[PDB]
Formats: sequence, C-alpha cells, structure tokens
Amino acid sequence: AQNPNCNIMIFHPTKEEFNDFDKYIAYMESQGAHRAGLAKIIPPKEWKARETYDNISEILIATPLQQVASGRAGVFTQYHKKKKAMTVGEYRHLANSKKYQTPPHQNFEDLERKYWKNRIYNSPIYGADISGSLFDENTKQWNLGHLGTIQDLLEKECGVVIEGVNTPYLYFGMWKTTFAWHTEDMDLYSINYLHLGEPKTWYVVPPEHGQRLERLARELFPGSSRGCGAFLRHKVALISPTVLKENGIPFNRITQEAGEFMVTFPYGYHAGFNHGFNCAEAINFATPRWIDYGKMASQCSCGEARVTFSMDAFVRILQPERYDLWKRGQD
Ligand SMILES: O=C(O)CNC(=O)C(=O)O
Ligand SMILES: [Mg+2]
Ligand code: NI
Ligand SMILES: [Zn+2]
Repeated sequence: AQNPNCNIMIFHPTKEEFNDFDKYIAYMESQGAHRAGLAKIIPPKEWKARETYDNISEILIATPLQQVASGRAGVFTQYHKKKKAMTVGEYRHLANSKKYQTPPHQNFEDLERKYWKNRIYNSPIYGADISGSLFDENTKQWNLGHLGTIQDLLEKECGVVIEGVNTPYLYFGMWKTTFAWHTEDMDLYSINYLHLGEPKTWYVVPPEHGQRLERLARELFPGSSRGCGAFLRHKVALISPTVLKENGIPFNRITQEAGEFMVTFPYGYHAGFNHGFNCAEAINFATPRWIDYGKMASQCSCGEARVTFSMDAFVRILQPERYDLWKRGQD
C-alpha cells in the first residue's frame, strides 16, 4: 500500500505531464497521495496562470465577511458578520493597514505560533466565495475554469443526465483570515491555486481517520452537536494543532505559497489560515473514485449549511433515501 503513514506529498510535473489533468490526478493517487487528504502540485517552470496581476484592483467584493471568534484560543467558533462592499484595491489597502497587517515574525513557524495564540482576539475581514476566475483564457493547462464538470462525470459514470453547473470561486484574504474544519460538499475533491500574495497554511486529517476528528468535534462543541448530526458542514469550528495532538488525532500541515496548487481529496477534513493579503481561486471536481464517497457523504438537514443549486441533483441521484429530509433543510 503506497503512502501508509498518510504524509502530504508534493509533486513536480513536467510540462508534458501537465497536459492531461485527469491523468495526473490518477497518477498522484497511484502513488498514495490521497491517503493524506491533501497534496501540493508545483507547476513546471514553463507554465503561468496569466501574464500579470497588475489589473485586478477593480474586482468587487460585494459582501466582505468579518470573522468574529468565540471560545478559547485552541477551540473556538467563528461567525461571519457582513460588511459593506469594497473593491479589491480597497481591501488590499485595508489588509496592509496597521490594524490588520501581518506582525513582524521570524519564519512561518513563528507566525503559526502567533496565529494560534492570538487569532481569537481579532476579527479579520475575508472576501470569500466570489464567482469568477483569474486564469487567462489562453492558459490551456490546469485552468480551473476549463475543467470537466461534475455533472458530466456523474453522467459518464452512471448514465444519468442532470441539471447544474460547476464554476470557480475567488478568495481574497488577509492576516488571520480562517477556513474552518470541513470536507467539501458531497465529499468532492477541491483544487486551489494561490494566484498572488502571502501564503496559506493548511491542516488536514487523512480520509481514513475522518471519523476521529468528528468524534472529537462532538466532544468539544457539545451544543452544536445536539443541534445537528453533521454540524461540521456549517463550516464554523476551529481546533488547533496542539489540541489535536493532545487528543491523538492524526493530522498533517503544510504551507502553500503563491504559484502553487493544492488538491484536497474526498472526505479529507481541512482547515487553515492566511498569512497576509492574498488571492486564491478554487473549484470542486470529481473523478470515478469519488462516486462511492458521494453516496456515503453526511448531510446537514438542520437548515444551517445552505448550499448551491447544483447539490440538489447530487443528493437526489446518489442519496435518494436522504433527499426529502435534506431538501426540507434547504427550504
Ligand atoms: O482558501 C480557503 O479559504 C478555503 N479553501 C478551501 O477550503 C479549498 O480550496 O477547498
Ligand atoms: Mg480590475
Ligand atoms: Ni475546502
Ligand atoms: Zn446542520
């Protein structure tokens, strides 16, 4: 069995290997990459996403989100307070202001220490989930707006034709902006490209050990767990590496830098934070190996998780017994 310790693997495809996206995902899995829940892919030196980022300041962040924490430094939830619209140029200036800018630090490890010590005492503002793309239309390799769709994968594997679409999303971050512990909708894959700016640190639990994280989360967030049998789908809970280690939860960590891709694998729980002003693009995708995870994915039916239009068909076809309850939670 490849990668039995479930380490995060880093890949350096050649320009030739970068042509066929599906084939390369399958290659990484042949080497055991999925066992970690997360892999890094460094593009060949010949590749670029677009020519320059000199022209992005006019993108609008219609609903910036202030991420307000509650709890203790290592075990907390966050809620999102909506703020007035601003441009990417305005948001960049805000990220670089004395109130929000990255503190002086020695290295990524010192900054990680500072994040976990101090995160709860600040409320950083995140531009999340903005439909759009920064890949040039002429970029043919690993262009996240030109991937094969999840609807087409489901049709190819299962024969059924369904409604829905699958487009990318932009994320604008600042110091301490946080992504809570989660798997993807329907335990899909994700791919994330860091277009520009400061790094993103990731934490991940191997898929084979995801239920260990769920059981700890129920213990640590006991009111939330009574409210909903899949409350991690709410995407509000944070648990630090120190607390994970105290409780024996297997996990790994890695820092993504500008120009790098990360792939999350089905049922790979992940969380993390941004080091400073940055911009990422991400989208969900599927392969044949996903279908069994989609059929078994948990679902939130309490009303909180609320998701895209396109998840309806996935539930309806893969999880018909759960469909009526889940759709009530949508309505
Ligand atoms: O970058 C972020 O804030 C969150 N991204 C992801 O969870 C992802 O790409 O799957
Ligand atoms: Mg612009
Ligand atoms: Ni994710
Ligand atoms: Zn719920």
